[PDB]
Amino acid sequence: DCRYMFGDCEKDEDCCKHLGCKRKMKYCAWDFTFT
Repeated sequence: DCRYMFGDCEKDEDCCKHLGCKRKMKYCAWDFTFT
């Protein structure tokens, strides 16, 4: 299943679709895009 916020991620696919992967934190954030 997907990972929600603070869950580990390689790519955004690892995270839920309500989220995005922060490669800086290696965890899913609510977005991946820097904004």
